[PDB]
Amino acid sequence: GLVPRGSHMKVLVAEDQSMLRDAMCQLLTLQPDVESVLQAKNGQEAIQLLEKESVDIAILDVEMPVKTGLEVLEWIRSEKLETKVVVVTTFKRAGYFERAVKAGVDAYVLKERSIADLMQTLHTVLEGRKEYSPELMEMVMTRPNPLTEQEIAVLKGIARGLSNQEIADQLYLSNGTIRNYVTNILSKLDAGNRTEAANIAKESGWL
Amino acid sequence: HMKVLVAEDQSMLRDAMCQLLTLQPDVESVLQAKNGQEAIQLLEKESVDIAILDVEMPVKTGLEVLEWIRSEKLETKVVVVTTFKRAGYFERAVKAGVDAYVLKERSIADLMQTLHTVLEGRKEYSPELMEMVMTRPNPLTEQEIAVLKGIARGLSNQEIADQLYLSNGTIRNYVTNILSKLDAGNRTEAANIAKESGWL
Ligand code: BEF
Ligand code: BEF
Ligand SMILES: [Mg+2]
Ligand SMILES: [Mg+2]
Repeated sequence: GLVPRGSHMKVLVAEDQSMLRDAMCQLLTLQPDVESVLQAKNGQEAIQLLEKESVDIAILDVEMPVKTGLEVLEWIRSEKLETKVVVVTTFKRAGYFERAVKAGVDAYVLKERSIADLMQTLHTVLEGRKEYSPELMEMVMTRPNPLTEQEIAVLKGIARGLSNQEIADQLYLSNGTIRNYVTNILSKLDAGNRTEAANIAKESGWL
Repeated sequence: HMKVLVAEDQSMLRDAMCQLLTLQPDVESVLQAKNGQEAIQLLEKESVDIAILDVEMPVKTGLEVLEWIRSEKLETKVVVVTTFKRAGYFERAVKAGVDAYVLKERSIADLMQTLHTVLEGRKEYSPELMEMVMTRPNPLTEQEIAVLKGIARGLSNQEIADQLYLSNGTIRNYVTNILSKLDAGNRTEAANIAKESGWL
């Protein structure tokens, strides 16, 4: 995915806080590696701009009037533009990050970063790489135990080679109830069979 | 020329502001703080011409830093720069003798101009917040207004009473209430104040 324009990159900055937008764009414009900087105060303006000219990188705030940066991202991808996308946001919201990634954002970074981190992100994405806020990564790779107390009992049962019927007797439940729980457990753990689910749940520290 | 301090807890904005101020021909140096506690520590050991202060920051807000500056009687002009349009923040800053109070809706060139404005001994108050604060509801009741319109026409209390179908004692009660509401020493003066304040 390397785009060989890193010595003269055309970028767009969409950001609704005027003072920040102004200061970002002035400093980007000053960089030897930046050729030009388009400026947008909200998502609708970003999209109108992108309808009328090409940029190498769209740098996008999330919370903006009219259209958010996530909506602009989703629009750039539906248009198959030859444009990298970097989301730059205050919000450490796991859901925003997930949405961005599903629409193939190239970077997602927090306004806890500096302008130097930002320049580094720009080069990273323009050389075809990805950069994800470590802090958001961490947030999302940490999951609660998804298993109910029953399902945990079932899985312990499974871990001893017990049949569904044997587990039903132990837990004082019907065989059909155990079968449900098993089916349910394969879904929550994306395991293929009952023995797979058991080691995934053990390996993940959930028993 | 200008020795400035910037206190701002959003790292990207702080960094961007500081780098740009530093680039200005008539800024000599820029001190950097990410919270009001750091701002005060810097101000304790270093002299500064202007301190540019975010309101909401960790530990100490720009409003507390402002107050500290003033209590210390520092020869430092203070410019607050904030996202927030909360009237209490604005009113608290003016009462503390802030020199400017502007919104992050303004540009860097706006900010530069503000810096020169305050070093000239002038003030710069967000037009939008000024108008918000200066806009209140009529402090008079519909009945109090009727009495005052009556006073302006030269009517006596009894004449106003008979016009409004009320006892002259009720009218006296209104008048007593109006004089206190408007800080007027007499009825004719209360009427003059209400009319010219645009409340009649
Ligand atoms: F408006 Be935010 F920084 F997404
Ligand atoms: F943090 Be705010 F802009 F006072
Ligand atoms: Mg925003
Ligand atoms: Mg703040």
